[PDB]
Amino acid sequence: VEESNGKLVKIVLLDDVDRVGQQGQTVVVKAGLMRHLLFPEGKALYATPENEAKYS
Amino acid sequence: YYTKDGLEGLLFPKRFTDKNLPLPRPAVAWHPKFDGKFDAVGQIPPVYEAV
Amino acid sequence: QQKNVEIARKLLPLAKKQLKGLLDRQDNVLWGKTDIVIRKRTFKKNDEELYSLVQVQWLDVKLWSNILQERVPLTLSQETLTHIESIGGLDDYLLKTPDSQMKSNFSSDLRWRVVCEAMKQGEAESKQK
Amino acid sequence: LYDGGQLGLVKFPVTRQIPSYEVLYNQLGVSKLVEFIQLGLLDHTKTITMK
Amino acid sequence: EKRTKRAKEINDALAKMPQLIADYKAARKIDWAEVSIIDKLTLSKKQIREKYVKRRLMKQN
Amino acid sequence: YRNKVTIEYIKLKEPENDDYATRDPTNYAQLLGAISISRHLDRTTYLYETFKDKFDTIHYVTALTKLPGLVHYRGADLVMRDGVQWSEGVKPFWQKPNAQPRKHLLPKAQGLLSKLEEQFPPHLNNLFPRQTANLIWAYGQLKRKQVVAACPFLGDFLLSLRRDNFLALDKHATGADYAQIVKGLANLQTAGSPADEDTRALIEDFVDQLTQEMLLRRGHARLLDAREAQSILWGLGKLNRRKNTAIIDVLCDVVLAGVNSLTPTALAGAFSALAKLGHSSRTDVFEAMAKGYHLQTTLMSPQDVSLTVCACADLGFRDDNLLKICGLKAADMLGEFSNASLAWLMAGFGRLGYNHEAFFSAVNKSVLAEPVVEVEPGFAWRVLSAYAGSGRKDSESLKVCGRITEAFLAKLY
Amino acid sequence: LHKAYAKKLLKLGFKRRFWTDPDPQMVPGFFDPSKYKPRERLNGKPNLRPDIGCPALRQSQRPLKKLPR
RNA sequence: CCUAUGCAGCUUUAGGGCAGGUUAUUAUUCAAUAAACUACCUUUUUUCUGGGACGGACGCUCUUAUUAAAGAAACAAGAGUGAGCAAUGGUUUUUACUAAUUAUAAAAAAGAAAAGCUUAACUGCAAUACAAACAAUUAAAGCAGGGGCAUUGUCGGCAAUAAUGCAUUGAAGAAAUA
Ligand SMILES: [K+]
Ligand SMILES: [Mg+2]
Ligand SMILES: [Mg+2]
Ligand SMILES: [Mg+2]
Ligand SMILES: [Mg+2]
Repeated sequence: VEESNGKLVKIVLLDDVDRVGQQGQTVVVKAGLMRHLLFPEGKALYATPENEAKYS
Repeated sequence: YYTKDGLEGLLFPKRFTDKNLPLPRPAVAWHPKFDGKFDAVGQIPPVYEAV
Repeated sequence: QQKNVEIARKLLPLAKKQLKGLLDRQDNVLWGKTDIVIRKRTFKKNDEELYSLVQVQWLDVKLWSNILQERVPLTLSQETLTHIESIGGLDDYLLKTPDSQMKSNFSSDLRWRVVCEAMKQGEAESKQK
Repeated sequence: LYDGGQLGLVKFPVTRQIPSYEVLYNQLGVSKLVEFIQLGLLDHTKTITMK
Repeated sequence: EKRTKRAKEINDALAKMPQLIADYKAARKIDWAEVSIIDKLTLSKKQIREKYVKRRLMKQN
Repeated sequence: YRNKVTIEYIKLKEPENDDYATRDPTNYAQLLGAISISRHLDRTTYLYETFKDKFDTIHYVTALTKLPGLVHYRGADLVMRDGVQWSEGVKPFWQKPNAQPRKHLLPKAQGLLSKLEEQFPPHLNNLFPRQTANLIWAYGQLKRKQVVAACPFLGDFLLSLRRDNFLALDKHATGADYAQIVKGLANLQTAGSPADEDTRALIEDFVDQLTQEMLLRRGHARLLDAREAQSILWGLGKLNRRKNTAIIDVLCDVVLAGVNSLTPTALAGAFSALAKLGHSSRTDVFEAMAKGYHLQTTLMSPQDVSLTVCACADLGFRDDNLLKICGLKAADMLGEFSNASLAWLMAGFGRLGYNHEAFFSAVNKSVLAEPVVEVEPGFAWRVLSAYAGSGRKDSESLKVCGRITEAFLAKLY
Repeated sequence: LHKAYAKKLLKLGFKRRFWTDPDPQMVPGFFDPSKYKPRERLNGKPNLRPDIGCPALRQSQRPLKKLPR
């Protein structure tokens, strides 16, 4: 994700997802997927150090 | 064999004592590329002898 | 700073007009990490130098803001979008950055709106809890 | 210094040899060292240093 | 190490030099046992030398 | 493509933080930033004239607190240090005594401040302890400089803090608030014109109550560092609060713990403050401060030398190493000392009974070199006392004293 | 060199003794790591441009060229 | 009309560039690169000459007139040349031979041809002269080393007089440093 130039982001899952993964799992998903569906719907948060400690 | 700082101490020791500064320290050894150019490492206060 | 001005004065007459047009858009966009890049051309057979400007690719996107519960249209460069995604989104970008770094009227107005709304909701929630 | 267009001075080759670094040293002749001792400006009964 | 290798190569070459010189001289000598021009009694010795020496050298080359 | 081309891309680096220098603010936050980071009075005046109606309580407070920094001292009253750069507690210059502001800045500051004071009164009831402390500190600075003579709102600021047994401080007090309140009040009672009798009584009464109830009884001194504690000690000394010594011991303890962070300009202040208060039993505290001059000798100025010597004589603390440092530094800075200042310094050595060869030798050489000497009665006896007390003998001091007597007799007012 | 040409060079101040200049970095004990520069090859091409070249190699000064615009 | 350290405008399949548009390729949700087409920017386009243009010419040898020392010019005249040879180079022996070259009264202890052996068509230096504005160009006794043919002489290319190109930049073999 470091060299993805913003195309890939680390995602922390708050609720079980059909394909991305389960709650508490840190995964890598396409930037567009998080921007449009997962983030506004409220099912996941960005994998920042604060979010990982609080949720992951 | 003297370095830049060592040569200054040899020539003008008073320039350091008047300011209460320790004298420069001598070198440990010279680069091997200069083998056959020097016989000994100079001491900042030279040791004088009789002739 | 002195070197930046010296380079700018060496730009081609048409490139100077393009540079001014780019700068005048600062108050209308979310400047973010946008930076100015100069193209310099050199040749082997002569001692000639040509200075020209490198354009910025602007992107129109809609980012989600949970505090405002809205998708805010924004004009961004790719670098700015990458930084916002990394830091934690639009809300974290506006709440983790001082007004001095924004360097934009559009950004400053948006940040001021978010800060005031966050305090109101937080104060009410804090009193409740 | 212009010669009319012939430019005869730049018709010669170029040499790039680097001279020895020892051209930066101060040269002292043995005959000059003795003269100072004979006149009495140097003490020959003890070690003589660059100082 | 490089100087040692270079000295070794030159020493080996000089050891083989006497044989190379012998072949050089021999290859340019006329073998009268393979000459039929004398049987023809038509050409001079110089013409015989060119005809057979050239053939031998070209074949060796 | 006969003529090959090489392409280089040059990025124009810019400062990370914007300086609000030319653009006009258009928001609540932008206006606050422009006022805070203003560089000149003309900029602050322009902002007030244009955006007068778009002001709040915070905007008025910020403008007042920054005004003292926009008033600059004369270039003739400042001396530049060699290679010193701005840092934490260190400036690139030292000030001569009683420095004066620039000639053309006083009318601007006075005019700007008058407008601000006119529109402020409605906002007096919406201030917090932090805002009150900053306002008190700013006015004290504005009085030390020749901008104001008194604080119109002093009665209101003190009442706000005093109400409900310092209830506001009990919840919103920090180490900075106590340092600014005490320091500001001291500069409002001593700097410039001495004081008014009613003003002096109110300020001294408030300081005594604040120190005992908050810093001592409630143990708020735990919020103070070495610098803040030192500032409080200076304020108490100027106010001559010698009755209470319990707080002085507490403040001295804080200074002792954080001695390393203090610079020579701060150590000298502690010496003078203790000397004024007469607290001379803390020999251990004096020893720790003396050890701080060993390494920072390059940050000492003539004011620090004079204060240290006089404070030591008054306190009766004689440290040979510290006195040696002051004497050697003073010998080179003789050109900077004034005639009155250099007489006090000489008298200080005499009282301590220390004879410094280099210091007195330099003074004697200078006096003899002067063809016509004119010593004033005000310090004629001081210089004579120093030579007698210091034990300087016939070598050359009798000649210097002889010239001193002749000059004094030449006038005999 | 021919006498006529040599006198002009001396009259202008030519006093070189060696083909190139010595390198102080080569003296033992006087090596400065900060002032390190890899040895470069001397350029043998004279500057013959009549606009910004050597005044001794051109008969008269020529006007400068126009800048791109 | 001719001559300039000339100037300007215009034209094009004279040189270079990409900085607008179109087009091609690639990439992100108004971009980057360019041997293309259009537009634009910048630069170059000798001299001699019975005035200039048109035509012709520009290096290096031989010969003719200006007598029998040398030298000597014209868009004067009559001819060559921008090489060849592994022997047509070096050196010994023999003799019913004494030619040829672009041109030419060279040469008999000399050459040519025939027969034999060879690589001096070398390494490192060189007194003294011819010529000559300078650069370069020409002849050369002699010294050391390793060789060839002779057996104590000659060989540092070719009967002689033409067969050529500074410095810079680039490349190859070897050696010394760092
Ligand atoms: K005519
Ligand atoms: Mg002409
Ligand atoms: Mg010559
Ligand atoms: Mg022989
Ligand atoms: Mg010959």
